[PDB]
Amino acid sequence: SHMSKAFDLVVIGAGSGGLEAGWNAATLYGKRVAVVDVQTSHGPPFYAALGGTCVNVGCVPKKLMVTGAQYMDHLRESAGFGWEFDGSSVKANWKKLIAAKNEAVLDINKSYEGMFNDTEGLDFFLGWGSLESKNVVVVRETADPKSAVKERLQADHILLATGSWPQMPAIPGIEHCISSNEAFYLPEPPRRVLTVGGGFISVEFAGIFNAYKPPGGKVTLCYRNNLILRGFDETIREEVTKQLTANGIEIMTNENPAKVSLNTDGSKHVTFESGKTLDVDVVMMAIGRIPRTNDLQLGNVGVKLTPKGGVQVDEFSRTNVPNIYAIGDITDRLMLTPVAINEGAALVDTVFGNKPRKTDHTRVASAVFSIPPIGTCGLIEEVAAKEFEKVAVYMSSFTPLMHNISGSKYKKFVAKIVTNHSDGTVLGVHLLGDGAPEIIQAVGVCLRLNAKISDFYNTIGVHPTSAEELCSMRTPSYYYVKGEKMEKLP
Amino acid sequence: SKAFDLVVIGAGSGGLEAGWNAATLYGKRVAVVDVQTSHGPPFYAALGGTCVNVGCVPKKLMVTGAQYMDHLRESAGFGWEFDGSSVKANWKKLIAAKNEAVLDINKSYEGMFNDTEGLDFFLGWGSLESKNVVVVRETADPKSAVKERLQADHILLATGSWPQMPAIPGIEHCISSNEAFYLPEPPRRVLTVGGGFISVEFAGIFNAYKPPGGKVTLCYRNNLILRGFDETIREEVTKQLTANGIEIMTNENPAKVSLNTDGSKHVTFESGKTLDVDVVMMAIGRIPRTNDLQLGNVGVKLTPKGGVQVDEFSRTNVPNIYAIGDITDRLMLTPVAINEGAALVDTVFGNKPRKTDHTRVASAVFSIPPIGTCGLIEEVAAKEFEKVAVYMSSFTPLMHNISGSKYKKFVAKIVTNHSDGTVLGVHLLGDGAPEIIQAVGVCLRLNAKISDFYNTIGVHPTSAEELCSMRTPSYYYVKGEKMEKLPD
Ligand SMILES: Cc1cc2nc3c(=O)[nH]c(=O)nc-3n(C[C@H](O)[C@H](O)[C@H](O)COP(=O)(O)OP(=O)(O)OC[C@H]3O[C@@H](n4cnc5c(N)ncnc54)[C@H](O)[C@@H]3O)c2cc1C
Ligand SMILES: Cc1cc2nc3c(=O)[nH]c(=O)nc-3n(C[C@H](O)[C@H](O)[C@H](O)COP(=O)(O)OP(=O)(O)OC[C@H]3O[C@@H](n4cnc5c(N)ncnc54)[C@H](O)[C@@H]3O)c2cc1C
Ligand SMILES: O=C([N][C][C]C1=[C][C]=C(F)[C]=[C]1)C1=[C][C]=C([C][N]C(=O)N2[C][C]N([C][C][C]C3=[C][C]=[C][C]=[C]3)([C]C3=[C][C]=C(Cl)C(Cl)=[C]3)[C][C]2)O1
Ligand SMILES: O=C([N][C][C]C1=[C][C]=C(F)[C]=[C]1)C1=[C][C]=C([C][N]C(=O)N2[C][C]N([C][C][C]C3=[C][C]=[C][C]=[C]3)([C]C3=[C][C]=C(Cl)C(Cl)=[C]3)[C][C]2)O1
Repeated sequence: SHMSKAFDLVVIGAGSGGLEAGWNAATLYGKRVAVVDVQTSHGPPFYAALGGTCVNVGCVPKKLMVTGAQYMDHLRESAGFGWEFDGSSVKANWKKLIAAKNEAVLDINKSYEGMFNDTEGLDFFLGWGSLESKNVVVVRETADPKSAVKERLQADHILLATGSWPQMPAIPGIEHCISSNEAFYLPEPPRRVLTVGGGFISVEFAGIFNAYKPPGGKVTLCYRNNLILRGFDETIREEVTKQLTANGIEIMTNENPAKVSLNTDGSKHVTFESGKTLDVDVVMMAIGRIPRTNDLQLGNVGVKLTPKGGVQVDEFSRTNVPNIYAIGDITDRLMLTPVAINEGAALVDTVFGNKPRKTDHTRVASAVFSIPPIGTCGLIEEVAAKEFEKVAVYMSSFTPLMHNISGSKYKKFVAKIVTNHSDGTVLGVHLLGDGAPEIIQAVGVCLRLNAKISDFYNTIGVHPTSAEELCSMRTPSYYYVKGEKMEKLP
Repeated sequence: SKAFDLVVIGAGSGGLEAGWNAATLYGKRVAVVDVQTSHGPPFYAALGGTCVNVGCVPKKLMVTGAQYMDHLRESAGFGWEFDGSSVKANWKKLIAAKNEAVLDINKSYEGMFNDTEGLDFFLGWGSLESKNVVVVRETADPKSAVKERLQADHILLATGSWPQMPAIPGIEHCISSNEAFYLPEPPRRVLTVGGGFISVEFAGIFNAYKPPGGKVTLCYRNNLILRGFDETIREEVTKQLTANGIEIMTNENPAKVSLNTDGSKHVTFESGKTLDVDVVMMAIGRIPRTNDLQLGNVGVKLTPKGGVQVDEFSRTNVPNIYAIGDITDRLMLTPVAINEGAALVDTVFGNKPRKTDHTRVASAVFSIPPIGTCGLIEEVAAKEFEKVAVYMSSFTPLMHNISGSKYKKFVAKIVTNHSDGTVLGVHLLGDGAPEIIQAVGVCLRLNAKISDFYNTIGVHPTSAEELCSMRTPSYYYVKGEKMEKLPD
């Protein structure tokens, strides 16, 4: 009972990547696996738990919460199709939303509890995972390396999968701001909220707050640069800015908070770099996420971190110490659950199966649950324009007929296909509007199969759908030649 | 009379496609005949085809409206609060808004004719007079006033389909989907008759807009609705229509209908069951619209089924006469008809002979909740392949544990030739299914194997990613015979 335990693989982080690897090594290959996490259930104080950032304070609750936010649009848009009810009685109870999310998230926590009790050679250890040596993980009561040892775990192989954490800027009064972590637990919806960042978390939470805000509430999103959502298609960036604007979100571009102080009433006084001021009840920082490397004591074994602070890996998830691997947000690349999952599965097939495999980081389909949402896979046209001599862009944009009736004329569906015009290969596909995230998944499979634009236009539409726009573009709307935009070819 | 390269009888999905490509792509002279310039009684179809006027478009809009019965109830779960007892569904408003949407489309097709060189719209009833002449008359009666005689080097038959009405006493007291679109009042009790997608769709529509104590019944003559769709999906959407308060009578078929003193209809079934309803909507089938064409004047061969016979290039037995869309009784979908029109016109005026592929067409049923499907159901596939595998995923979505629509099970199924892992068919029931399936259509045109699905990186969180997370077959067919494990 006072003895070290010995394992084929120790995984630090029972999240998206770590649980895929752990489960696969144990049930596909009969390896003996230990999995360390700091908490068995979602919430304060450590927020991520068993199941990772995605289950506890990420993809899962944010989706249930955006689902809730969509009803403000449904209730309003119902009028146009003939629905009548007292508009004046309509109230949004945040406490019911939060309590329902809390139950859904705890159920997944509990299902995970049972997986670990039941499955041979897959064990759960509660605490903070640190590297003592090439073959020993120590599990401490806290992230403080001086805290009590609960366990020592011998591992032939060690998987680093501790994920990421919110980045807080060093500004005066930062202690009066929150991250996405605390947002999930606010006991009441803020009347006034600044969400700081042009990234998918700022935009997603702005929509949530915008819908659950009490009477006379206001949601402000601020971003240091000119146009939110860097990395996504410029048409889609511009349009989702109009659509957030049209739903009563104030977008402050080229603005950045310099300091936060309390007003005498407990509210927050934000001073921007520009000298502008805003009073809010909540300042949610969402300016980025950083690899959680601190607490691992990587120094003890000399695991190399990148310039940026991520664990350096090759294509096979291998650090500079052989037998020590890193996957998911700790590698500080694409910060997505299914990428974490694919990397973990590829790592286990390589180390423990004998089917070596490297995750493909290109043509990865992803979504933004803005209202309305983004669906995207592959290159945006300006990235394409720098790698291929001739890029074609197929664009279709329209107001869905249903929104001529709903009264939401402002909800432009946008569908964009980017091709290598030399040979028709689809490089990239971008969608804005309802069902964009469900449309784009299958588009992922197409691109992995090197679909050309003719493979798309030769497929017969399903009518009536938004999706059918993708099988209806025969003529490029414009081109890039040698990196330069033009309606026509010379 | 006037001179044309192409006369198109019918200005619908396939006819307008064919007409538009002939004029704007090949510089041909084109006459198109339809019987009405905009939607609704007396002829229901018009400029646009059945889809635009009394089919895909209005029905989608009206299903969109019916969905708000689920949205309003399901919002409680996410903490939305309002006086439920003040909730009322105004059908008149829905119809008026549908009507405006359809009229603006009819007007934009007028627009297109006025502005398109070599493309002419003629109002009236087309029929063949001889091999090279289309007559347009005042009405369907082949002895009404000639309006136009059109000399044509090529003639395209594109008159579409009509609701099949069975030969039973009191069939006059029944409506079709055409009249459903124009009901002045939402029926309190209604009987949709038929297991196909039109009966199911309308059942959903009426269920939402029904006045206070109303009731939607759907009856089908055989034991399970929606023949031709995956059997699991067929069983599940049955469960889910019942759950939302729609009575499904299986193995029941109307024997007659009579008038009640209050203007309601008394339906007697073959079993001798009886049901009093405000409306009986017949949706047992659709048949090629071939009567008014006078096909005998030239001897265009019909199939036993009633549809105009064509080869794979939509050519009839008469040299310069072609048929596309519903009139050929192949797949009765708009994009299939558009794809035949385009294909015919390239063949005849483009010397690039193209045939339309009728395999692995994606289709949708706009049930609540909706179906999305492409390619073979496992039963058809078991008759064509030694080793078929079926991968199955079925769950209540987390959002329906919260809304309280616990009954809304999502179903994803992939059918494969297990010999090589080739994806034969994909079948979805759940929110987004019709959106999910479109690109699956592109996938089946790229010889996607099951492993191509499960090696694609998921988009999380979605229903769609369930397609890319199935690696172990649930069960198999070996020489036609369902079994859980392989014999080895
Ligand atoms: C608000 C938000 C929304 C998101 N939405 C989406 C989305 O919709 N779709 C999507 O694809 N991605 C989304 N993401 C990103 C997604 O959550 C991550 O990419 C994914 O969770 C990363 O998985 P991972 O395996 O790298 O680590 P994680 O899932 O983060 O798991 C790491 C685990 O390690 C634990 N841990 C850390 N240090 C230690 C230690 N020393 N010892 C023990 N345990 C430790 C943590 O408690 C955590 O449980 C979202 C992220 C956030 C913050
Ligand atoms: C209620 C309903 C819902 C449907 N929903 C969908 C759906 O969601 N998706 C889908 O893909 N398909 C759907 N369909 C099927 C779709 O409507 C048809 O497959 C499609 O419209 C067929 O086009 P077509 O060119 O064959 O004929 P049509 O589109 O019907 O065009 C035929 C035209 O010919 C005209 N005409 C007829 N006789 C004459 C004559 N003698 N002279 C001149 N003109 C004449 C008619 O007025 C009509 O406008 C639906 C059908 C119905 C009935
Ligand atoms: O809503 C929605 N969605 C979603 C789904 C749905 C639905 C419907 C409903 F109820 C619900 C839902 C929406 C809106 C709008 C949309 C679309 N867009 C448009 O419109 N487009 C334009 C262009 N195209 C092309 C094709 C070809 C052709 C040609 C000619 C002939 C015919 C055809 C058309 C056109 C063109 C040309 C001309 Cl001239 C014409 Cl007139 C037309 C396509 C595309 O969508
Ligand atoms: O709803 C819905 N949907 C839709 C979308 C969404 C969502 C969520 C939310 F809130 C909203 C919306 C539903 C429910 C149920 C179902 C199904 N089933 C299951 O199970 N799955 C899960 C999983 N996957 C992938 C992978 C997984 C795994 C891994 C490893 C090992 C184990 C497992 C995804 C996910 C999910 C969930 C979770 Cl929690 C996770 Cl973490 C993940 C598949 C699927 O779905």
